[PDB]
Amino acid sequence: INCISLGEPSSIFQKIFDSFQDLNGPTLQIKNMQHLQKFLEPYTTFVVVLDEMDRLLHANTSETQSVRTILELFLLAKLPTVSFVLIGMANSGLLPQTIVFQPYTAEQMYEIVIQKMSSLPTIIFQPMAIKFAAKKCAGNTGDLRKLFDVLRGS
Amino acid sequence: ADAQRSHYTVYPSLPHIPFVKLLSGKESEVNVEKRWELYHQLHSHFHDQVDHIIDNIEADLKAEISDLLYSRCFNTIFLLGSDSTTKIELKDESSRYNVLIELTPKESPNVRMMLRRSMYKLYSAADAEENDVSYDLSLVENFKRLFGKDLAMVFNFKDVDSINFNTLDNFIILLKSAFKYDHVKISLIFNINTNLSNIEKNLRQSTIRLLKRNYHKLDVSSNKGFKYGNQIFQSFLDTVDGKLNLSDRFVEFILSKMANNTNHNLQLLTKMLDYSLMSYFFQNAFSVFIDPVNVDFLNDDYLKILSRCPTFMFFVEGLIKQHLEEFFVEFLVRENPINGHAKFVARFLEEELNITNFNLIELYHNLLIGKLDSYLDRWSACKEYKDRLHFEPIDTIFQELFTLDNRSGLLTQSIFPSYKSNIEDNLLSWEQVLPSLSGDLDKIMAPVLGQLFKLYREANMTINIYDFYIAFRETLPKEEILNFIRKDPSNTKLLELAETPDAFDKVALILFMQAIFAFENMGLIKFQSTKSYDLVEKCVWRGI
Amino acid sequence: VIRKFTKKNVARAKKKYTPFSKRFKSIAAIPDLTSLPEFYGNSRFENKLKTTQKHQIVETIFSKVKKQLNSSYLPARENEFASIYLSAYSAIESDSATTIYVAGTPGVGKTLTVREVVKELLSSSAQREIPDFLYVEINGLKMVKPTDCYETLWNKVSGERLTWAASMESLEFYFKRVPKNKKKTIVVLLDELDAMVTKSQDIMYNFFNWTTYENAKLIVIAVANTMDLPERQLGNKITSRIGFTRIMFTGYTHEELKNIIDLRLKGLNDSFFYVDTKTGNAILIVRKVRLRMSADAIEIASRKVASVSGDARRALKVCKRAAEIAEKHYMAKHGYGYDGVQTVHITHVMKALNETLNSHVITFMTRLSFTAKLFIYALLNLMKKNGSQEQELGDIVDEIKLLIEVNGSNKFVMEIAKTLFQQGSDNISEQLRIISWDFVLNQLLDAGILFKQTMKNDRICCVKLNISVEEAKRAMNEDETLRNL
DNA sequence: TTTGAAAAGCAAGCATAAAAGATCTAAACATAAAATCTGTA
DNA sequence: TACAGATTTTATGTTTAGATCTTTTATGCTTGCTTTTCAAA
Ligand SMILES: Nc1ncnc2c1ncn2[C@@H]1O[C@H](COP(=O)(O)OP(=O)(O)OP(=O)(O)O)[C@@H](O)[C@H]1O
Ligand SMILES: [Mg+2]
Repeated sequence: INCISLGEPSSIFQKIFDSFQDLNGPTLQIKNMQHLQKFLEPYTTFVVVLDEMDRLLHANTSETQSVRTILELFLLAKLPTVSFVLIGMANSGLLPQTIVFQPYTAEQMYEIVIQKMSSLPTIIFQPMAIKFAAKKCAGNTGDLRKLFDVLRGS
Repeated sequence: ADAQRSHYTVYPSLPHIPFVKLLSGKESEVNVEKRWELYHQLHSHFHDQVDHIIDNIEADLKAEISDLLYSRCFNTIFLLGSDSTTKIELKDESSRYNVLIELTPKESPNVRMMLRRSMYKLYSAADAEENDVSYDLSLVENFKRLFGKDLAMVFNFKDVDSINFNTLDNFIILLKSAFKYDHVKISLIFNINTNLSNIEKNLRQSTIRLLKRNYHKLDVSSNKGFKYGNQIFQSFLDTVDGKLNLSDRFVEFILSKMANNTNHNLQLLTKMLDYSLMSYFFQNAFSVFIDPVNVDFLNDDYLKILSRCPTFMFFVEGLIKQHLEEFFVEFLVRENPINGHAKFVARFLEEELNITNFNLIELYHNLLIGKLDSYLDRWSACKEYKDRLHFEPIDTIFQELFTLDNRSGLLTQSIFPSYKSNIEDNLLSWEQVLPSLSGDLDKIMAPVLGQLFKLYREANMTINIYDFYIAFRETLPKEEILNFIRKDPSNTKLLELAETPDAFDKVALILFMQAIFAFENMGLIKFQSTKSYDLVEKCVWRGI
Repeated sequence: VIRKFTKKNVARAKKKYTPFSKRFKSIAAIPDLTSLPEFYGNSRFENKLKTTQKHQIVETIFSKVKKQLNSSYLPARENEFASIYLSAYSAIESDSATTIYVAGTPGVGKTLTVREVVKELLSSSAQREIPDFLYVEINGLKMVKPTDCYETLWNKVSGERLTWAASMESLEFYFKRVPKNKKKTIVVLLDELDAMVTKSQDIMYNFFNWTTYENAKLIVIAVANTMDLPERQLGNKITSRIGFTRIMFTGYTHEELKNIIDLRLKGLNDSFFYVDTKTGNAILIVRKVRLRMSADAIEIASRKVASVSGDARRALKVCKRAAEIAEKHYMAKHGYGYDGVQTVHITHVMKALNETLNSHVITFMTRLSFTAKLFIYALLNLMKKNGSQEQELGDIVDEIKLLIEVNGSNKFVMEIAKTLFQQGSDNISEQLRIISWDFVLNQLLDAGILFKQTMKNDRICCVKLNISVEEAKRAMNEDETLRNL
């Protein structure tokens, strides 16, 4: 589920229900994490991947109501006798396990480019050019998208 | 953790009378049951009459408001001492809708909101009594065309001493514009608790001239002629008569505490009387013998503490200088007619003499102390009954187990404590609160709050917190701190911090910062600057 | 039931609330959407502005020039055209999703170039060498709400009409989940991109994040006014998704502007018309009259416009204004009405370039009454004396009174003082303000010459000059009475 | 009984805390048309 | 299947409670010179 493309952060439980319950069966109206917590008791491990969960804070209000959704999601993925895991991707003891994806180096960028172009029969690039582009794209915060734009523009 | 929440519900896991065993744990459980039951009959008998008195207060006040309301200008009523809780009711009079519109300072941020709430209440009442409209004064203009009836509006301005006076002035000038309509009459009720002149000098003089055309005044407050206090205390005297007598010091305690409260002194009187009755039925074991059928339940402890009376002291000293259970059980029949005499002189005082501005509690106090004649030598109309109304109290024997007296200082700790004085005295003389039983450290060093307060009390305007911390260090002993900090080998971090050569100063700084922010939370100390945190100001002084 | 307030003018559109994710029961249940009768584009107002022409209008010798120089009718943009066309053609032919960022100053041909690119792409798709696509045009300044773009784009894709939130999850479902074989390529022109910038920046993220989806087949061509917009207003996610490649449209040089104007003046310049001398109507091939607009005039206008903005709109409007000045002089000379050589000279071009430069503010202050000039003179005197940019109105009153009472021996002051303080009348007492004091104060406030703060005490209220001090000084010492003293 | 001298007092200077309010914004409170659900006929 | 009615969705208006920032004014420390009341000759 991509969190930004939802109209409100309060309906995501419903969309989780709208991702899981079949259309032929009854369609209950999920208001909060209590209804989803009731829904997941008779079960089969439920995996959700929330992309941009950082946009699950509220830009208004203050500290209290800004965390209103992420804390109720964290409680739902930590209470016993459910099978609801929560993978959250955001941009830069019940606390979630933290994995920090690192910015790529030049050699990692070179290996990704060679692996993506290995399906092609003939490489139209000299490898030194890919190395030069990768080392110019390997700054303090260098991303693979910039390398793709640079090569495509080449 | 529940300690880090704002609010949480706990249902405790469960696996009948709050009265305890007296006479050093030798009172029988049946006496505990009789004390509980008999306290409940006395308490219920008091509060039934208190409830009837309270409903009489509201009924008579509603009657006089309705009298003053119905017998081209406002009809203005100034209710002095209002402390507004009255539910004013109006007539069900045909061909004219009577609407009561109540306004508070919370409902009055400006004139527009006052008019909008007034017209919404007017339309709601006129729809409930029998298309949408604009909530402005033109609804008053077209009232006969929409409902066929005349309009009588009564405005109840609740807590006028809190409302903005410019807004109230402009609302009254706005309401003046409805005087050009023949079907409208307007009444205004102002609930005042300060004075008439206070509101007279916060309104413009044209509005004062407007209100002067038709205005009446009426006193509302609970100390109006004392007759509502005088009932309630007499109701207590109708409850305790023949059972216990009141002490004179308890009655003058009542007088002083009711003289300190303006708006609500009736409920304070009821609270003090109730707490005295609770204290009596919780403390004395002789309150079973208030019921005259328990006189066979005497034991050795009852007679052993019965003989320790000053009245029994004086009686047996007189009988020894002249020349027990049966002597006790026969002397419980006298009625102590001071209450009946007080009621008799009250009904004589407003029966024919027309003296009604008296306090019955003052009369009962002067009757208790024997200075009744000095009390009724003030009115100069009852000179002819200095022997008709004369009474001499009789000091009966062992009445000090059957009494309501204020000498232990319990009422002035539970109902009106010296709060901040108690806080600073427990801070400064802590040995008083804490038992005098870390064996070698508790005898030598005070608790850190008490030592810090004793260094705090002896300081100036501005305390330099570093030098104050040095003054806190020099009171502490280094040797037994270093000895006691090594008395737990399980925690090795404490031992390796104790091995450091700057251990004592560091530990003293831990205790000093903890105690300083304890005082900052309690309000004793203040950082005058938001940043820096290098100086403090004292806030509170002992004994003020 | 009695309402506390009423809403009696609510107009709600017939928009459904159920999004596209719940139309069919499965991903496999979705048909090929290119065959649906409502999807992918599968006006009634044009006849409302028709009338009956019962007259015959006269089109003169300069009428065709003015009609032809309009913005409604691609020489200098061929590298930008090639870049946009090649990126979009590669994105269409490979079934890819691509963002093309184009930025520039007003009137440099951004919208024209993107529209010419999509016309050649549709013509290329009509010859069956690239797959067919749907072209959507979304202008952010033509929306009432910024979320209405969600309303617009989905209505262009499906033909349904939904509310903006349901349209947003409909577009998300369509771009991510529906496979390529059941879809059609969509090319979206987002024009005035800054107008679609909100505090949440959700529209920006959604529109540029759909171009990162594998199944989307979406080409977003975003037109900006600056190149540093994603760094200044947008976050790092949206800046990363927009990309490093960014096409800048520079302002036109004067060669390019001259080529544009000469391209619009091909077939009319150095040509002959048949002109009626009775009415004035002229026909392109009774007198045979040759029409010219000189190349030196066009090059002067092109150089001026290229140095100021490089704007094709301004170059065309300056040429049209010069032709209208010439045509007005022509109708004045020959007495023509609105029913051998005629030239748009260089002098008309200089007049058109100078009419937006002539500084009417000084002329306006020169043509004011004596009381308004006296007010401005007193205010300037106070700024000279105490050196402050804001002066209290009571100080202006006192220094006007001092200026009247010190230079009394001037004959104009002896003529004007009774008018100023009594309106030339006995039985009118002497006035604390001058006559028309509030009138000239409000008049100078209406023009923007003055700023007045919002205070209720009229004496301590401050007044500041909003115009430059030197132009007020030259307007004041143009006046013969005020420069005398 | 004096004496004088350190404590108290007064005014200028100036950095700074704070009162007042201008401007705004979130949150409770409130209404409403179109769409969607829902329980039977 | 369909339909009358109840509920939801989306959309906007009304009123109160509080935050933030700006401008002007009280205030609190510093420094230098003047009075003055109580611990010793
Ligand atoms: N290369 C060109 N050749 C011919 N006419 C041009 C050219 N560039 C611009 N014009 C003229 O200028 C008009 C305005 O240009 P266009 O609408 O493309 O500007 P823009 O750069 O998108 O400006 P804005 O930022 O104001 O939207 C065009 O409609 C056309 O009449
Ligand atoms: Mg454009």
